[PDB]
Amino acid sequence: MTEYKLVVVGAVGVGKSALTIQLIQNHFVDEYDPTIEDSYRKQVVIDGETCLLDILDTAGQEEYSAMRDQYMRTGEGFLCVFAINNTKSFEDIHQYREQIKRVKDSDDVPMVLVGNKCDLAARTVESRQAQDLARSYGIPYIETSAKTRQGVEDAFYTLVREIRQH
Ligand SMILES: Nc1nc2c(ncn2[C@@H]2O[C@H](COP(=O)(O)OP(=O)(O)NP(=O)(O)O)[C@@H](O)[C@H]2O)c(=O)[nH]1
Ligand SMILES: [Mg+2]
Repeated sequence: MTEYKLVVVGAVGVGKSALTIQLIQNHFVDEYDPTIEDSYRKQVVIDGETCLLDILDTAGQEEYSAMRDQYMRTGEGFLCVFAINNTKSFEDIHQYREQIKRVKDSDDVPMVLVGNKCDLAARTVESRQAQDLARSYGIPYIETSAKTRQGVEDAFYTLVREIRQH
């Protein structure tokens, strides 16, 4: 096995836990809506390689977390999540990427920009705008819905591939 340390970041309510839980769930527990940041594990085969993903579901910058800095030092790749119906969450992406750069002292950290809640008609962030932003960062952009499952595996596996290609 190869182990990957993934960190999910983004503003309050964008769907960080929903995404993480949807990926990692074994469905013994019907509904699980975590109230606190936590770490989860998932074994998956990605391109023939058996991967152990450790996924940290972080709190928004709005919440205090003592270990936030070490989380970013330990993290190998980051999913930067905003919601396509939440313009402020999109604008906040800059702050998450700056935090990661300040802590890791690097311009070249593996990351994927994730526009969540793509099941919703009430869109305020157009796909093209997010593609531009991801292009400016030199990272992939993937739209997801934790509710419909669209894009969820793709977002996480793309991040693993970014770590690999680093
Ligand atoms: N329509 C829709 N709602 C979603 C989606 N993902 C999450 N939600 C909803 O958005 C809300 C916030 O989700 P949650 O998973 O708690 O987000 P979070 O980013 O972990 N929040 P927090 O920062 O407070 O931990 C919940 O009501 C959840 O059901 C999605 O893809 N589509
Ligand atoms: Mg959460």
